Amino acid sequence: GNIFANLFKGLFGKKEMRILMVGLDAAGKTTILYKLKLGEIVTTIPTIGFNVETVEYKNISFTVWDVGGQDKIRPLWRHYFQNTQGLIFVVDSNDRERVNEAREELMRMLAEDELRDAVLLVFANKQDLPNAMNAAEITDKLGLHSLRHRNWYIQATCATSGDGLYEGLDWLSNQLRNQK
Amino acid sequence: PIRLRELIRTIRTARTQAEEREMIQKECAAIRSSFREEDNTYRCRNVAKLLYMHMLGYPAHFGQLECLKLIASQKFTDKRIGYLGAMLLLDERQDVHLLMTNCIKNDLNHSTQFVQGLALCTLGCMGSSEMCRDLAGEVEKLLKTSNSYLRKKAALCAVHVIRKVPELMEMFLPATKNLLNEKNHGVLHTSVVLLTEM
Amino acid sequence: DRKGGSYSQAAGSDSAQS
Amino acid sequence: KGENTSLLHP
Amino acid sequence: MIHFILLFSRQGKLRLQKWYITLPDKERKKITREIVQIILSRGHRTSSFVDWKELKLVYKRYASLYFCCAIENQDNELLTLEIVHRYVELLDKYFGNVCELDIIFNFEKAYFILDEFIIGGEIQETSKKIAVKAIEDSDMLQ
Amino acid sequence: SASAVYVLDLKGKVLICRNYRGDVDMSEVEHFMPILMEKEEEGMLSPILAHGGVRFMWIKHNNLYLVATSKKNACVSLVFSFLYKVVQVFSEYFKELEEESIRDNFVIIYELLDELMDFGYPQTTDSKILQEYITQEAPRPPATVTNAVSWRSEGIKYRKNEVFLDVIEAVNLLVSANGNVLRSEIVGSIKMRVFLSGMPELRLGLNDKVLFDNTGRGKSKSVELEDVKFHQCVRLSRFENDRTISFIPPDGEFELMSYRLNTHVKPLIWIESVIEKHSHSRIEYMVKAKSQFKRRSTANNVEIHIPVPNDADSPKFKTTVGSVKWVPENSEIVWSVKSFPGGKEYLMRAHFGLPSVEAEDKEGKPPISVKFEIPYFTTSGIQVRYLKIIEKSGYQALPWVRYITQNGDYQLRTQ
Amino acid sequence: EIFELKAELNSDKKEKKKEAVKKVIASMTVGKDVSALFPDVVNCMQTDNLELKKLVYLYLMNYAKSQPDMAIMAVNTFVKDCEDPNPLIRALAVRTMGCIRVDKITEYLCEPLRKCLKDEDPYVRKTAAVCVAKLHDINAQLVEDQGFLDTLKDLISDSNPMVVANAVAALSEIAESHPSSNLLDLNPQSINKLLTALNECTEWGQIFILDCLANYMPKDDREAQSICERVTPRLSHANSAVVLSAVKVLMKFMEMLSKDLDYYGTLLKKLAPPLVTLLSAEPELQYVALRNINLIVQKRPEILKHEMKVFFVKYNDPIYVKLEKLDIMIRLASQANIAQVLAELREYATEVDVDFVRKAVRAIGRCAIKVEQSAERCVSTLLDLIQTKVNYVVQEAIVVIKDIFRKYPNKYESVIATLCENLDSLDEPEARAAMIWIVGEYAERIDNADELLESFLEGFHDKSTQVQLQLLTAIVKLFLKKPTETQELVQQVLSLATQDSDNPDLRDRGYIYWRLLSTDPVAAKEVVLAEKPLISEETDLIEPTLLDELICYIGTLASVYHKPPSAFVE
Ligand SMILES: Nc1nc2c(ncn2[C@@H]2O[C@H](COP(=O)(O)OP(=O)(O)OP(=O)(O)O)[C@@H](O)[C@H]2O)c(=O)[nH]1
Ligand SMILES: [Mg+2]
Repeated sequence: GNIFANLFKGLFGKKEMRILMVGLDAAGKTTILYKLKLGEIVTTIPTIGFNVETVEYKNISFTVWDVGGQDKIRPLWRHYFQNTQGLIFVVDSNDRERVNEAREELMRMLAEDELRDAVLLVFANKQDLPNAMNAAEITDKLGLHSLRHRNWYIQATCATSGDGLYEGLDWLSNQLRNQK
Repeated sequence: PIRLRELIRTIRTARTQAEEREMIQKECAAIRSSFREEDNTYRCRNVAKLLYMHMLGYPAHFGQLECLKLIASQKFTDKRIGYLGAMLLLDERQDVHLLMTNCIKNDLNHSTQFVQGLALCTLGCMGSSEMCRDLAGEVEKLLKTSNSYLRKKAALCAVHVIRKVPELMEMFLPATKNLLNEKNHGVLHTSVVLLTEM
Repeated sequence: DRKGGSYSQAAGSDSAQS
Repeated sequence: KGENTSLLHP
Repeated sequence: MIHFILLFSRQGKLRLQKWYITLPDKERKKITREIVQIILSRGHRTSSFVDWKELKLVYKRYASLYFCCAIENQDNELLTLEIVHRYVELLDKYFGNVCELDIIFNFEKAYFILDEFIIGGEIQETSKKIAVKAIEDSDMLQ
Repeated sequence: SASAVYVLDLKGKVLICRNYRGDVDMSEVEHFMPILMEKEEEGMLSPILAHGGVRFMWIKHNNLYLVATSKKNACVSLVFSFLYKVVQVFSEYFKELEEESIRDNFVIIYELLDELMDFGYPQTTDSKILQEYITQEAPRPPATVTNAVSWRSEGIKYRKNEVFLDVIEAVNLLVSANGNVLRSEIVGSIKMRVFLSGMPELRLGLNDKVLFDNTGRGKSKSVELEDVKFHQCVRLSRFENDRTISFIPPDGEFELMSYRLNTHVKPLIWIESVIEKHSHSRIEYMVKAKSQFKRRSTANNVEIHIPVPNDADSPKFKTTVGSVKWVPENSEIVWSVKSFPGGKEYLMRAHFGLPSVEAEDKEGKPPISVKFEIPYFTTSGIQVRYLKIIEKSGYQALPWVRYITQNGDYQLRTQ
Repeated sequence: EIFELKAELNSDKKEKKKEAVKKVIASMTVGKDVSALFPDVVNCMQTDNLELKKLVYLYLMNYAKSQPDMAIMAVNTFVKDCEDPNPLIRALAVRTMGCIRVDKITEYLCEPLRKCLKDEDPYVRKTAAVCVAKLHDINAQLVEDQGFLDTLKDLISDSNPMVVANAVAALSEIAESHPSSNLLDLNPQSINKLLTALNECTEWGQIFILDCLANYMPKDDREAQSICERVTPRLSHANSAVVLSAVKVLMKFMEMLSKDLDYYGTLLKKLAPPLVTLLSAEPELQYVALRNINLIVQKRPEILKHEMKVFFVKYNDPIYVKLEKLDIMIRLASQANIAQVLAELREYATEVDVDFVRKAVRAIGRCAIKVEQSAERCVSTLLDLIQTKVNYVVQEAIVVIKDIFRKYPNKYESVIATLCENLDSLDEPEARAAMIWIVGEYAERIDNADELLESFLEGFHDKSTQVQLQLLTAIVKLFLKKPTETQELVQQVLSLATQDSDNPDLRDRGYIYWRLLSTDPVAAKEVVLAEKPLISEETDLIEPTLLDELICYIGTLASVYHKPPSAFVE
């Protein structure tokens, strides 16, 4: 066999990568996905089902599958976990009551044998008000440091401002892609 | 990418029931293997083969996520295949149409008439108690449109919602007011059917 | 040769039984 | 055969 | 409205199936088998009308493949036959010399035509040319 | 006492029918198909049908149902034996058992059916005798049927007198899911293809336990078959008197004796299956095969069939010895090995995904069966002593025999 | 087509006549009414070719009943062919003469039948015997007038052992339809002669030879011992029918055999290997073998005492074969193989066949009821089946528990708590009624019996007649035992079943219960909640008179159906 075509394709960029869009409802997951794909904060209707979109950055097409945080859509995240390589969790630092629910949902998602090769992607959503926690308080509350055998990274991103999305994308690419 | 015509010819070529069952199982295994890789180029052929197998009397439980994924796609053929799969293998008791509500809402405002009409037809054929609750507002919005080709679809969707949800007929009282002067036969028939149902 | 065991010659009777 | 025949014969 | 419309061949093979009532897969298969047996076990002088399960089981096949309809007892019986004839004429016009072989190969096209013609068991396109034009425009989209 | 035996088709069409008594109308065959369809749909289908006061016994053939309608309380066993004899005669005359040969040899088929039985009582059942009087490409009936020796045609002349025997051994093991073997029976098969000149009277002699005990030599390894059935040419009187297996060998391949006794030894192949099936996530196939047979014997064409999930897809095989192929039609993975030497240890690690949507109904747990076949192995230890070939003219015969060991009902219950 | 075929058949060309005959045969086999061309083929009947003669004879036989008038032009041809030098031609003519269902045709064939009765050829003799038997079946009076009974009887003591077997079968068939007057029974010399020719008979002749011995009744131990010794070699025959006939003959002879003598023990010992060999026969004969074993099981159950491993149902066994194996295991169940039976039932309970699962559950329940040593094992198996989360399995377990409580409820109080909360939402009448009866009779180990019965009282007036009666009985029993917590429940049940219950039997039962409650509540405990006697389970064994009759009828259609021979024929 010959891999000349594969080498030629990889010389100019062949890797694409994957990503997931999960989190509690009203946690900026849809806004984060829109900012990653388009770059603007557009108001959208509640995600009754799911949102499918692709984002190309650094020569890698990291497709993001938006998943709602509704009760009827929370158990449907397992359907989108199949044929998925990445997962991004959007935390609601401004929702103290919903913080526990988001942490429980993240623990349930990470406590599945099928979702084991996907590194943790915790995004501190709603990072625009004083009530939002920092990149360490949210992780400590969610117990991201205790996720053994999982590469979890806590990043603070504001949907209105869009800051930190580039850093999170770069961290995800570094975790997934291990090439020069 | 096995074509639907090729699958039909292969099915017709089988005489014994066991041979036909084995061929159907092999085709379903090939379709499942293709779907497991997230194939999107020959998705229409796989969807057609799965629909043909289901119509022949073969299981299609594994071919549920593929239809949902193709529903939220952008290709017209893929969208039609997803709509057909939702109409045929998707039902209220299936429980896989809950994730289809977001796709229907996204396609309810689609500019293309075929996509919007196909989505309305699928919603009417597979009307659910919860889907109509989150889609009642969208149906009423299209009931006041002046599109003759879409007026009949809106009337059918409203009738289906009323039949599934009798308590939602209160929101269709002013939508059908002053609609007895439609020149199109289809629009007038839809209005008459909606009035009779109410 | 042949699969399933090569053919072997058979006697006529038990010579030790008289 | 009987399948190639038209349904309505028109 | 039409609860379910299925096209079944004389030998019992089903060339089309469209049910407007959500039923279990096993229950739907049993109902289809019972309908096929009733149609296959009925003569040509039975009036093409059967009152099975309190449903106007109207069987009227113009060729080897037959067609069956299931509507509630709230409308005239001739209306179902007229609708079936109109749908058959529309399908023949859309395809051209429609046969049993063409129906199997054009199952997706037949399903699309049925969806664009009748939705939810009720008549959606009273005219025969408007529906054909809409189907042609949808097909030409790609 | 079937009224008329007829051959049906897969679509219910009778390929050929021949009434023998005339007490049953030929129109009852049409109602047989609806009765069979109703029985199949309700689980009450049986080979012996019943249409009112007339019973239509049918046998599932290769392509058609051999329906033998009967009216009175005829011998069901006799009817089954007649149907089996007719099927064997058709297989001998026609190499294919389907509609292609049913409508291709009707001229000879009708004559064979008429000559086979009359008035519901079979008369001719020998394939060679039937072919010697009825052919598809007529003289008087042969004297062999009228004579006492109906299994050895006289006057046969051959250049050389060579007989090829076959010591066929079937190793059947019924291992439950708990790991214990429930049904472990080995059925012997002494089939010899005698091709010589004349009608020699074979004198079968082996290391039988009963014979060794009677002769006083019950100290060596002797095969003690629980059930021993002699061939048609084998004289039962000699066997009952002093276990003397004396009979005229047939012209061609025939089954002289077939031993059948339970087996109390360890299985030839020890197969242990591990099912690391996740909850709609993945599946694990920890299949380990241990060769319990002697190292000097190799199991040629060993195929250990491990049933995989019905909806499983994208499977990965991680084995050591033997190719693993997943057949979607069979819905299982067979650990096929070309050569399996005794004492070999083959370990496999299957890994495949599962669909997200759960199955609507259960599919069951079919037992795991292996297709090991190690020739030149005598697990029972029975050795043939001698073959008394005696001819009136007098000739030196060179009989041959080969011992073949294979796997029969060697099914292991799934976990 | 038809005209062309007629023209070809009315020609002098042999090739054209053969082609026309082949076309007519193909049309007849394909489903074409070729009876209209029978008169045309009558002229083209006397042909030198044997292939054309066979086709003409077959057409005449198949077109004889359709056109009896046109069959009168073949008597001369049949008479001419009956003297053909070729034995095959004579045999074919004899078969065609007896195969023609013509009232006036057999009358003129009596002379050919008499001429062929003394045929020297064994095939000719067999054909003549078959023709005589066919004539007797069609016309018994004609056969009696022709005097073929004497010829048939003398054929048994002649050469041509296959011809002798054919004649014996024909004589038995004639006597089978006869009213038993002037039977063809033979003395012991005849039996000895048949046994001597039994070893020289073919596979088909062996069955005929053994059928004659089935009607003969031995009268001496020496004669019975000799018959058993002669039939012993028949057990080593590859023919399944021959083996079955030999087994039936041995069973019939064992009726007059003496248990003190060692012949019965030897026959029983040699019968087990035969049963084991028959159990591994083909699926078509597997059902027959199972039926024969079941019929002989009630006669000599000790013959197959150790035959239990082979009774297990194989994975590839058919539904009928699995059912027969389960029935054999249930009939052959014993405390020695109780663990094996339980393991097979547990393994058989994991199958995907609902009918198979129900049969396995019924067999397990029957084994638990019959053998009290496995009552704990049966209860554990039922509990495991209930916990398996199967609707059919749960219903079967509930039914088994209810049956065991009525049969062995002394130590059944340890399952009331487990069965109290056992997915009681099932609406199956068999399981619901069993649970209600268990709660009513065992309303002592459950502290929420009234609460459990409260849910079942919502639709008591419209649940079912048997279900309503069971619920009323349970309520009455609870009130008699614990009326403090069921005083209002009993009144509500009486009101529902007395005023809102329109069932005649249910209304009468409710009125009787209300009268008993209002007359003497103390006496209701001794009247309603009385200690019932031991429940007499229905015995599955057949009657001794039927068993003896079924022993003689071995291998017939009646044995498979388990019905008397006169109760199944039309
Ligand atoms: N205005 C504003 N909204 C924010 C900000 N950060 C997070 N959000 C949340 O982002 C949400 C945007 O809604 P969506 O587009 O539907 O995305 P989502 O948060 O995943 O909501 P669902 O799709 O229904 O699950 C808003 O409802 C806000 O609650 C922010 O900085 N400004
Ligand atoms: Mg969103």
